[PDB]
Amino acid sequence: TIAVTGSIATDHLMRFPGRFSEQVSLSFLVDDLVMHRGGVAGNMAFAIGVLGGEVALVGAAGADFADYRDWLKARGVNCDHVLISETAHTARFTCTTDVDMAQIASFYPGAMSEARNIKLADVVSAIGKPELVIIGANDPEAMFLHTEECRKLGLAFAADPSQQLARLSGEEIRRLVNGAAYLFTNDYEWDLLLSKTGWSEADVMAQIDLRVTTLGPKGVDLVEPDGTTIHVGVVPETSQTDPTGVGDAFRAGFLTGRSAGLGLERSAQLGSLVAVLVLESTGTQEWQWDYEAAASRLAGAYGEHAAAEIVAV
Amino acid sequence: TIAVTGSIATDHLMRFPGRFSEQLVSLSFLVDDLVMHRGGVAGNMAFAIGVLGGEVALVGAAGADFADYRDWLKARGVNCDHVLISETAHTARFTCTTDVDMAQIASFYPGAMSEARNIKLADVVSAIGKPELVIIGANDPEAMFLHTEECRKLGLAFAADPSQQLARLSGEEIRRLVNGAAYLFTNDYEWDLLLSKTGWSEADVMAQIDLRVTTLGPKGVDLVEPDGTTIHVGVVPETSQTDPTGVGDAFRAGFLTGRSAGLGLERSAQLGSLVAVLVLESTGTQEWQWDYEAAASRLAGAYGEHAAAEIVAV
Ligand SMILES: Nc1ncnc2c1c(I)cn2[C@@H]1O[C@H](CO)[C@@H](O)[C@H]1O
Ligand SMILES: Nc1ncnc2c1c(I)cn2[C@@H]1O[C@H](CO)[C@@H](O)[C@H]1O
Ligand SMILES: Nc1ncnc2c1c(I)cn2[C@@H]1O[C@H](CO)[C@@H](O)[C@H]1O
Ligand SMILES: Nc1ncnc2c1c(I)cn2[C@@H]1O[C@H](CO)[C@@H](O)[C@H]1O
Ligand code: NA
Ligand code: NA
Repeated sequence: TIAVTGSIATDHLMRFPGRFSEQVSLSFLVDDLVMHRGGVAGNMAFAIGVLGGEVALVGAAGADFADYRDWLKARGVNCDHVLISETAHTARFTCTTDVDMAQIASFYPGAMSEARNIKLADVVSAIGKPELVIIGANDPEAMFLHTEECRKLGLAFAADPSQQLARLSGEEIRRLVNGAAYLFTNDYEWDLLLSKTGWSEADVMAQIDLRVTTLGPKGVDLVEPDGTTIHVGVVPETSQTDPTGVGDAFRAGFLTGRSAGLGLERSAQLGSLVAVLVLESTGTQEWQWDYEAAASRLAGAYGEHAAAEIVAV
Repeated sequence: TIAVTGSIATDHLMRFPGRFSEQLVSLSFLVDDLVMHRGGVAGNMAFAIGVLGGEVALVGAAGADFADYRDWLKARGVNCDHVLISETAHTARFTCTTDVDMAQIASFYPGAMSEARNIKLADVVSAIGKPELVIIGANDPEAMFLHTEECRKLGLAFAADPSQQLARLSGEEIRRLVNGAAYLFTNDYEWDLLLSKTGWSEADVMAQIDLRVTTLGPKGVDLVEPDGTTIHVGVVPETSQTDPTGVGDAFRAGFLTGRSAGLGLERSAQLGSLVAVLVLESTGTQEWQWDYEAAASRLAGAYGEHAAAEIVAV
């Protein structure tokens, strides 16, 4: 029922056992190199499926996507509407993370550029109207066209530009916001969005139903247009390792909770749990779902009643 | 016969259509090119020496994925008999993004390279005679040290070529790699860093080596003898530069091939300059092509018809 649009990628994740704060010819001797499934839509679809949601992945990959497809389908993700390029290869994200969880990365779009040829009308015709479509980081034209299709067909959507906010222009960003049921960013991305669009906090809130702003170690804010604000602190980490995909994980947990009928605070607590589980894994989809560990850490952070309510659904 | 020790790698080379100088931590570069190529300093130098017609043996550590690389190098005359193939590790991986101004941001995962420390140059000598020259290139640090020590004890002339690993090695580690070298190869930044980290002066270094070779990017190369005798060779000017990866390896290979062919220092450096610009004008370090006529033409344009004729003769 949730249609996740955005990048599908292979992540090449490396660990630099030093600090980027020190330091043109930058060279980092890394002590770990692993290749994992990635892309924001891949990550969010994977998490929603693992959590038991009904989710369809809508993006563009290369012909190398068969194993990824099996991996996602095994966890309930509908991959029928993944466009497979006959010529391009699946996008490649390459990232080096340092001791302080800082990151230096490159992204090669490849097949992602063909997402602009996807029509959400076909997905609707094939599996009904989605209850929510996530307009995630993607081919910029695909992001715009997907948002426009949502506006035209009456589909509720979540604006989730994250990684692509730096590459989109102010007008391109303004075109992605109006009418969104949700706006997802981190706090840096929130400030950058405001600065690039020229909009004020109020200008933005007048156009959306809810602003969700993640705050890294300080948790997340959920802000309604009338100023009503819920702050949810983190599920504190105990073995953080790589911050790649943490935002995707939070969005997936949160939206799965909402789809299950939980309130904003409870859904955000679930999102916080999934986010820390990703933070404590290298790959974005390398985390494991343990019901008991989930209940325990949720209870430790938010209370037994909150944990019980969350794990019930 | 030249024995090239150093890294064997797969290079993942990307092009950023912007300037790192502007983005100057959560750096993200949208790149418009991504290609995977054969690399490693020893791979590159051995490949270039083989393409130029030299007798060259590659001595390094790769993973079990090395079969196609092995065929690629053997097809160019390279002896790969003494490449150690790790039973468990994978071939090292270099990942690099180059911007519009040829600046680079890169990561290097050693992997199987770490096992080079298990290689005995005594076996290479026993198998193919004493090498004319052993290149101690960027490698597993312990392998670099042990290779230099084995050259010293077996009486093999060697070239200190630490380049990329100079930042990793400590001052004492660097000092242990220099004494007795027939050649010291660095670029100018690496030269200054070597001096600062070892605490040695220019004179301290020159007292221990037979020749200093310092590349200068667009300003060419200096070849400096211990008595101060200096040859400066300007570049073969580029016309389609694209990626600077492997340019130093290419220069070293052309230069040493010229020396092995009996050319003087200036002529050998002119040949090295040619190979270096050909690599600069290719993406991968071994993606360049040897064209005899284009070589003669650009050599002549840069250095004179007689110099070009002398070089291309050998
Ligand atoms: N510019 C982009 N456009 C689309 N997707 C992007 C990027 C970048 I920068 C990284 N990624 C993907 O985001 C995931 C982590 O959130 C990772 O899995 C990674 O693949
Ligand atoms: N649950 C947690 N507990 C403690 N710190 C957290 C988290 C989470 I989710 C994120 N972080 C910090 O925020 C950045 C990545 O989002 C990184 O800087 C990371 O350290
Ligand atoms: N630290 C290192 N140790 C050994 N080899 C290294 C590095 C680094 I940084 C890059 N390379 C290799 O050098 C080649 C270009 O000269 C490229 O082909 C690349 O594979
Ligand atoms: N043959 C040439 N003609 C002009 N410039 C050259 C060369 C060569 I070999 C190197 N360079 C300069 O060095 C940088 C890469 O090392 C390059 O980015 C460039 O600044
Ligand atoms: Na992660
Ligand atoms: Na190159």
